[PDB]
Amino acid sequence: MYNGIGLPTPRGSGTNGYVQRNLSLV
Amino acid sequence: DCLIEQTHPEIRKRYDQDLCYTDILFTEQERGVGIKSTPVTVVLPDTKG
Amino acid sequence: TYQRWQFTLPMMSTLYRLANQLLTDLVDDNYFYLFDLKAFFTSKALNMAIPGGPKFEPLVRDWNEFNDINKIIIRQPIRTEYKIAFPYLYNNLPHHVHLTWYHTPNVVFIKTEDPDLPAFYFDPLINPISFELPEFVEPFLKDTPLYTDNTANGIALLWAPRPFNLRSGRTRRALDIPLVKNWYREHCPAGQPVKVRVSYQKLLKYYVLNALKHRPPKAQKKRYLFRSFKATKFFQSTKLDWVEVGLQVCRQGY
Amino acid sequence: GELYLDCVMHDLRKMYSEIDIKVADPVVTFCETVVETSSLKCFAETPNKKNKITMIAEPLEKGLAEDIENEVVQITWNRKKLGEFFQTKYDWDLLAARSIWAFGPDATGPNILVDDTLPSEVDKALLGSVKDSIVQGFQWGTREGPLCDELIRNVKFKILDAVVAQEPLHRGGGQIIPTARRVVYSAFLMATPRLMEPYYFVEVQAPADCVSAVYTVLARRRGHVTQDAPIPGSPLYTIKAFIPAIDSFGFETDLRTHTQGQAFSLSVFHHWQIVPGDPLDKSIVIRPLEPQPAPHLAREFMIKTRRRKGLSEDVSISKFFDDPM
Amino acid sequence: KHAVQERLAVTVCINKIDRLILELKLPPTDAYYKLRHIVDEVNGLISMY
Amino acid sequence: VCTPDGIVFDLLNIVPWLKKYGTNPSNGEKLDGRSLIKLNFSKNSEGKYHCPVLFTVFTNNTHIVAVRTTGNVYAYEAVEQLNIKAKNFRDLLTDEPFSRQDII
Amino acid sequence: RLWGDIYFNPKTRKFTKKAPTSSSQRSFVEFILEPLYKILAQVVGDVDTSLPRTLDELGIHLTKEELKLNIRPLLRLVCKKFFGEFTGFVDMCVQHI
Repeated sequence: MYNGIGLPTPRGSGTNGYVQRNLSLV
Repeated sequence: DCLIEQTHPEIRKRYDQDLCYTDILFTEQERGVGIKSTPVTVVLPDTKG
Repeated sequence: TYQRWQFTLPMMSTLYRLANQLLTDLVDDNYFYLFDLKAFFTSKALNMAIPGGPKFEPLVRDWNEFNDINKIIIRQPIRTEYKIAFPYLYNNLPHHVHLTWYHTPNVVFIKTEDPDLPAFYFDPLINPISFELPEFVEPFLKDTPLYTDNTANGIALLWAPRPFNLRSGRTRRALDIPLVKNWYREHCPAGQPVKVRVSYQKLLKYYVLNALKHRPPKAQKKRYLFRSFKATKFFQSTKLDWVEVGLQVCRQGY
Repeated sequence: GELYLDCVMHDLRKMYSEIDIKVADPVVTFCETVVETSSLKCFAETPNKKNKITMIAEPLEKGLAEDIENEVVQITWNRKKLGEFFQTKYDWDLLAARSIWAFGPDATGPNILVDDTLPSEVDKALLGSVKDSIVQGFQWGTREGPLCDELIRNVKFKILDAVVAQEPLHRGGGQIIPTARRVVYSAFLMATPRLMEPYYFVEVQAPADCVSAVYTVLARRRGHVTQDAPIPGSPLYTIKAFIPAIDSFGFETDLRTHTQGQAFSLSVFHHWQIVPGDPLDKSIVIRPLEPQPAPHLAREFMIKTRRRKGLSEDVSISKFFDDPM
Repeated sequence: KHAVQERLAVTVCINKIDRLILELKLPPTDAYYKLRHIVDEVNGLISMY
Repeated sequence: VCTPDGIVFDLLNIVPWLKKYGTNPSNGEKLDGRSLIKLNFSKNSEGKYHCPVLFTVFTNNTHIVAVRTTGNVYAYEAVEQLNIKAKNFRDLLTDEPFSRQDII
Repeated sequence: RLWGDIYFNPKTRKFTKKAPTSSSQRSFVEFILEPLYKILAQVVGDVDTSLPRTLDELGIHLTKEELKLNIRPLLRLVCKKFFGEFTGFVDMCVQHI
């Protein structure tokens, strides 16, 4: 869990848990 | 450490890492840096003896 | 029995030169600043991930004035690296946290490409600086040369990675020498694809779990199975080719 | 520094207590100054409506605050020697050199309390009795500070005018002290005040190929490079810079991270400097979690610090004026 | 600066001379020049303060 | 109005309360209405409560102290810094002298 | 006479402040650094070949188990046998503190 963002574990989430930053911020 | 080694005949360095004799804290031994001042009192000879 | 070895220094320099494709090019430790074992231990304990590093399962699993947002001066964000570096300062509740090595002073060691130069040489990488005595006495070691052919190599071995840095040792088991452990203990090179990048993280993960879980070996009454077999009259002993024995193993299992 | 407080927190959590302790984010201490002399005379009158003190405030000479701090000049000296010092170094007037009552807040504090009322100075048979009272008020004001409840750095307060009440029992001393701090605050606020933040001095040593990255890191953190130099007889360079202390948190971590562990730096307190803004600008909108532009740092520091101590919301330049209603 | 202003006698030890021979590998004359540089710079700092 | 113990509250609400029930709401113990001490709070120019001598605006975090004999209310800082240090026990606004029992 | 721009004239056997030849060595370089560079180079480079000859010439004797050490403990050992106790430090602190 880098920078206080993301799932502590991706396990049982149903997904790989890849996190990217929002590109449409102003 | 060099001086202590010279004065105390049986206390020796461990061939691969140094004893930091004067760092007496588990924090200085882990963290690798001197944190707190430490006094030593020894008796040493000069060139005359 | 082949148990102990001791080599001369030309032997070690030849072996060190011949092995350099598999070896690292680091001389000091500062490359692994937040990539050492202790950083990975702290990171695991806080449930935080260094960007190249492994990820684990979490170890730990009200309205207030102290946490209020009107009082905060958001100047820089607090990264995760800072919380690894000074764990007691940036964490409420650091349990099972390890302090990391702070700094080691930079090894300014100078490689020599060409052997025809003297061992003691002012390399252009270095920034430029800018009563009677008896007839018998001389400087100490006036006969000996300042350097020999072996001097640059002998200095080169001081800053070599293990086991090159030694003269003698015990022989090791063949399997117990991984030979690639250093490649995954460094950062993954830039531009590599996703599968390889992930690969590096998994290998580091297993490296960190072996280092955590290790407890020293329990001193037990050893038994030797094959010595018990050879003490019997039913087991004879010989010397065979490996392929011959392998074929027998295949046939006997069938 | 960061390493210092990391060790303090280690000891506080693990060896001197057994407790779980929450830690806030780091922040710095600020100081308060003025850049100009006060636009009005500032007077304040006691409860017993007779004694009235007037001051003005003005910014000191630039070597001088450092000089008091370093203690090259001392209150200990006899008055003529003190006069000689000011006259010799700062082109200071003789009448001014006679006028110096004390230094504030402490005996060696970077502020000066000055007399400047010549025709009623021959009331020294009476005004001398309210010397020490006034001087306590001065010291108390310069330790507290109206703008952000922090020290006042590098200022000079001149008593332009005094009206006293010649009965000692009538004036007392307990009533001159608050009147003194209220004139102090009025004189401070009427000269346009500014905040001062510490600046750290940072020495980095690095290989050649990493030096540009040092230039990068400082640039994100309002820092700038004094000196860039090779080290004689070594393959390493030395960069020397200043960085504000609030931007230093995690500075060495980011520096070692962005340069593969090669750059290493040590930081130490060097001087105070002026935060870029008008702290009393009510037009400024501060959203609660975004960083702020360089125009309104001072406002945003001041405001946030008053919340954190628990002080009042608002300060205006007429806060400590006496009420004409 | 702190020692001079606290009124103490100052003596200097130049440690880690192996770094000149076994790391930088300077010729011995240039080792002399670098050591002389260090003792000069300490003298300059003292005469400043 | 304040009780000697230190609870401060409004007259218009307590007086009918004392007539209906002899006691004070904060405590089980009963309280005679004469014991209530009037409190006077100074205003700023803007209209907020401040300490008369220190001019500090009162907040839920400030330390607030009243003098029983005279009834005025100051920040605890002013009372401390002036009266506990300088060993006079005169009120700051008026020369009325108060004993240490009175401070609440 | 062992620091500074003084030099040595080996025919005179005396220390001159003027250099006897153009290519000459200062006294510090020729009496202190040069054997130090030679000690460390014989140890790290020639422990197998000609360290015994050099240890004889300095008078230092090491046992058979000491010569089997790796280079860093061996070098620390040789220098402890050559420089002995740290009396130069103690002289510096006695005379000037």
